[PDB]
Amino acid sequence: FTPVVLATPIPEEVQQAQTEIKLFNKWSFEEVEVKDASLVDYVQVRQPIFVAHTAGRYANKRFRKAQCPIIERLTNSLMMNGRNNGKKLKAVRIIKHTLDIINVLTDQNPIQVVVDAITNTGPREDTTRVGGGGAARRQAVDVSPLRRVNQAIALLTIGAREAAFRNIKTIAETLAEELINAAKGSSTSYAIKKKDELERVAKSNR
Amino acid sequence: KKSMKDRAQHAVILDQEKYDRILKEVPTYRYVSVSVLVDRLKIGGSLARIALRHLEKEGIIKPISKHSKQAIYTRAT
Amino acid sequence: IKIRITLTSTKVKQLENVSSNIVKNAEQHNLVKKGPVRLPTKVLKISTRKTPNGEGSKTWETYEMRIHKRYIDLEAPVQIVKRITQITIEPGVDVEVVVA
Amino acid sequence: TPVTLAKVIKVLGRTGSRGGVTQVRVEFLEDTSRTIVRNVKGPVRENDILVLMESEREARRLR
Amino acid sequence: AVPSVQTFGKKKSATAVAHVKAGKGLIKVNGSPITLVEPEILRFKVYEPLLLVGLDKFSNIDIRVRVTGGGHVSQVYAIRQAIAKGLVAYHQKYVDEQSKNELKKAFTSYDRTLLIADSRRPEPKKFGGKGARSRFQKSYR
Amino acid sequence: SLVVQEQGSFQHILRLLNTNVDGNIKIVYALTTIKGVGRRYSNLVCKKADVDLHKRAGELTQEELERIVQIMQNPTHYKIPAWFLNRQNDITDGKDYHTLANNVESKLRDDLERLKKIRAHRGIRHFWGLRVRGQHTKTTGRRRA
Amino acid sequence: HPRRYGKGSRQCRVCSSHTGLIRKYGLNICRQCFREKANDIGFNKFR
Amino acid sequence: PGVSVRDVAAQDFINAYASFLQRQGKLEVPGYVDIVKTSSGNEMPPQDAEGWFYKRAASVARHIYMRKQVGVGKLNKLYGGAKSRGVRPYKHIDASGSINRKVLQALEKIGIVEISPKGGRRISENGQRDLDRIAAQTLEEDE
RNA sequence: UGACGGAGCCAGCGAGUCUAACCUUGGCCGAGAGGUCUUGGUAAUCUUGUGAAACUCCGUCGUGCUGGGGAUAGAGCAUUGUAAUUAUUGCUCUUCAACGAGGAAUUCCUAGUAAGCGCAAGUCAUCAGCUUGCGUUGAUUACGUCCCUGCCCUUUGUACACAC
RNA sequence: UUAAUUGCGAUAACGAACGAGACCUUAACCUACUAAAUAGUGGUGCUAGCAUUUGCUGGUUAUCCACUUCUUAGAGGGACUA
Repeated sequence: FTPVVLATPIPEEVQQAQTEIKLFNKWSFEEVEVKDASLVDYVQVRQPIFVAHTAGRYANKRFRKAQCPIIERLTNSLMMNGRNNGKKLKAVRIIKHTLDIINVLTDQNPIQVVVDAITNTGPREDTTRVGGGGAARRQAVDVSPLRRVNQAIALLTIGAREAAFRNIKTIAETLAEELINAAKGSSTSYAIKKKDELERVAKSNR
Repeated sequence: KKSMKDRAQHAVILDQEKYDRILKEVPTYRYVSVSVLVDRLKIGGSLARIALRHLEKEGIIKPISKHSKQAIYTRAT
Repeated sequence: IKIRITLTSTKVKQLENVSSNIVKNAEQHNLVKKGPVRLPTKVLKISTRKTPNGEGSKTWETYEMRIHKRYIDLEAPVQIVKRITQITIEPGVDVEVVVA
Repeated sequence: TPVTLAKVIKVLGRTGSRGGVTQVRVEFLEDTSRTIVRNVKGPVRENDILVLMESEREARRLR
Repeated sequence: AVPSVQTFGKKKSATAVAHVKAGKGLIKVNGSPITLVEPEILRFKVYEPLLLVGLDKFSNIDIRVRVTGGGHVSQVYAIRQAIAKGLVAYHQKYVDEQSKNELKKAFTSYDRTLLIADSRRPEPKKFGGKGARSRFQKSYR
Repeated sequence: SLVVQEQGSFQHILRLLNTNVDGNIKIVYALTTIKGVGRRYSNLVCKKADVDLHKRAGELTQEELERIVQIMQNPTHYKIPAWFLNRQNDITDGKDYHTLANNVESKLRDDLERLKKIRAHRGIRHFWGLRVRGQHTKTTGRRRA
Repeated sequence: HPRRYGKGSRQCRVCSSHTGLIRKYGLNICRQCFREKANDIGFNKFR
Repeated sequence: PGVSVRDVAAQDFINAYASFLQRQGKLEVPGYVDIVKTSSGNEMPPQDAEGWFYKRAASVARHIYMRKQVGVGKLNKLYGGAKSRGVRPYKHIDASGSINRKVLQALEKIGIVEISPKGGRRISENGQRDLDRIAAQTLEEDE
């Protein structure tokens, strides 16, 4: 690595990250292999990005959403609850500060932690609706891994919304503490509590 | 039930009887930030920023990365 | 003598016939000039309700004027103010002759 | 948590009165060349990988 | 003469004309250099075209981009396409092919909008509704 | 980076202008508690008295509060351009006055009592308790009586 | 006759009606005669 | 190699220039100091009551060298903002004319800019050498 | 994912005076609305780069029917007009209530879409909380079904035919 | 099979028509043609500054020169599911 100088000097940090392999500011996109063999081909890896902002043509066809990175799936999941619509630069500021918090505590790669959290908190089976006539009944069958990850990101998103709502605690660390709790397993956060609630609901109506 | 709240008492003006313990109780903390100071040290968010700046003046902690209404910190290790 | 010819017409196929023609007449002799500028089309927006009374759905229509204007600039002495003023005018085409 | 790995090759069609459930043919990685019919919620197609909580069941159709 | 080429970019309402010439290797927009276009997050997003092959390609090349119109994120999305297209134009005007084909395939195989303009334009609003694909409340009995 | 000692001079309860004043909060916003003074006028008096803005109401000496509240009775003598006063160009006197926390309701009672004796359109409905500003009350404001 | 007006006393040019006027566009007429006139204003009707 | 304001960040430049006028040079005294809202859409005077003026001068001087020919009427809409007009939705409200006029008249005798024909004001050489030299020193203050 | 105040502060559609008085630039005065003297334009040229807002950066605040909210009223400052009182409307100060995510039921929606936000125009001498057009930021969720609400074709039944 | 009596095919039917389709406009691309101080771009002149050491930021219609890529539609090309 040799620093290259031009008519307008630039900080050496970006040049260092641009020398061998492109990454985030200090974070690396490698060593994030998924432990679950059922979630492959659905999470996007090995194609690093700098900022979660991207205007991709992912909503045109059926499965163009498969190549959507995990990180902005959280930011896109945060893009609701009314007045929070828009200003996606806030939606990318929250995640960057969230992974920054996970950097100091549990010094492993935060993006590998949220991937592990997605695998852990992803529900595997769920119940359906059956007419019956007069009364409604629920039948339980399996859930596709595409729906597994899509529901998994949402559970963290609306599990930290009310946790940081009407409280001094901000949403910067509320997402941070929720994802580590789901990853390691604590049975205290909203995501795990809802995951076992539907597991026992499906178990009862198996 | 919606009973009466606890009326949280985050500190807004420092004083010696409570200024002294920050240098002795904050240690042995792996992850530190502004938010943890508010809900655990019972101090204000603005008070946390100046106190951490004063505490980092002693060459123990460093901002590392910081921005508006957020910061990350880690004790001497 | 800075003779400027300005054209204003709605039918897009018509003033182009005029604009091409005056260029051809101005191409005679030498009569140095510039080509036809293309100014933005001033689309007019008139919006009215289809139903006269209040009965019916809230149906709306937008009637539009597409006026196209294209002027030319010519510079030459006094002969051209006589050899260009010959009017190649057609219904729907308006011409504005301004000198200097 | 006893789970089994499930491999899908063929798809039957979308079932259910609401249409949110799909009839999908699924095989097993362990003890392969065994056919068991199972249901699914999310969009599926050929060459996917699925995990089942239980392996001994058979549902023909759902409402 | 002077070796100079010019390109341009597009967005929803943002256009980014770029002036590229051989000099001391400077980058600036609206008189301000690359590290100040004020996205404060998408700063890396606009770094993207000029980092994934290094600074060896910008040793002695001045590029200047003028941006007008569009939203803030739309404005930021304009320079990256202008400099990438200007980078291609410089590769198409002064340097050889073996460097050119490697440069373009690195650009295309990573991101589309680096050189591909987005054709997803807003849909005109329809009568009887606030938005293009929105309708008023019916409220019948 | 200012460190201030908080000795026993701090008090949790305040009493100014014969009204209850709460402490433990910013003095600038603690003066808004006392009725008749709004957010805008609060900072004018706070900066006119040359007192610190970020100090709390509890940690406050007698001289500073006396200096703050002595403005209210006669602010015009204290070089104010005289457009913030709630009682300017009064009918009785014609001068600019600032009714304190206890004369606010006495003033409008006098204002209402002279509207009632005159039996104007704006006064009869005020005695009736209905709308006098022309606002529609046929379908709005049902659940107030 | 004693009269003041001068504050919007404009009627339809072709039917003399003080109903809704479009105006500020050179027509100062009513909506209905604007409809049943055709081929004069906004005739193109591409949209 | 020659540093202008465009080569440095906007926030640190107007802060360094504000501290320059805070410490050196007398800008002017507005008279209605920290008693105005600096606009019509706002209802609270600036928190930096002792300041808000020399940094006001730094911002307008930077922008009057950014732009070419603008007047106080333009300055009102430049620094306007949405006003919470009660129940009505937010609408843009222009800044106070007197505040922008006072700072402009404050800085005329300083020399930061001179009166231009055809409307607006054009930057003088005396008022732009210092406006440009400050940028040549503000980027080296970090180290 | 907030309120407030200071910095960065980017668009598009359209309109605009002749025998009349429209859009208004610049200078000056006033906290503000607003007032005076001129300048440019019958219009891509001048209003207007409509420098708009939502937006981000610096600070204060703090979980408190409180700095959210301005309904409710009082007084004062101006504009429109022959006249404005049941405040036309704008501006300034003060009073600071209900409302703390709304129960049956119901409305719109498959991409720049919904939603958030603003701009131009229609009503206008003045007055947008409406509508018509335009622009900024801009999600998750479907790629299926007729189960409810409706539609089309074929078969069957009808004591209907102004027709369930 | 298609959004479509939209097509194949079958067939006491053949020949047909209207609607849909077809057609037009708008939003899309054109560094391909005419191009254009009522839109601009670069340079040559005058002038202002920063380090002066090579550059950068500007302003200027009678200071001109070259061009239409960015701004404007004219004739046009361009995806028909190849």
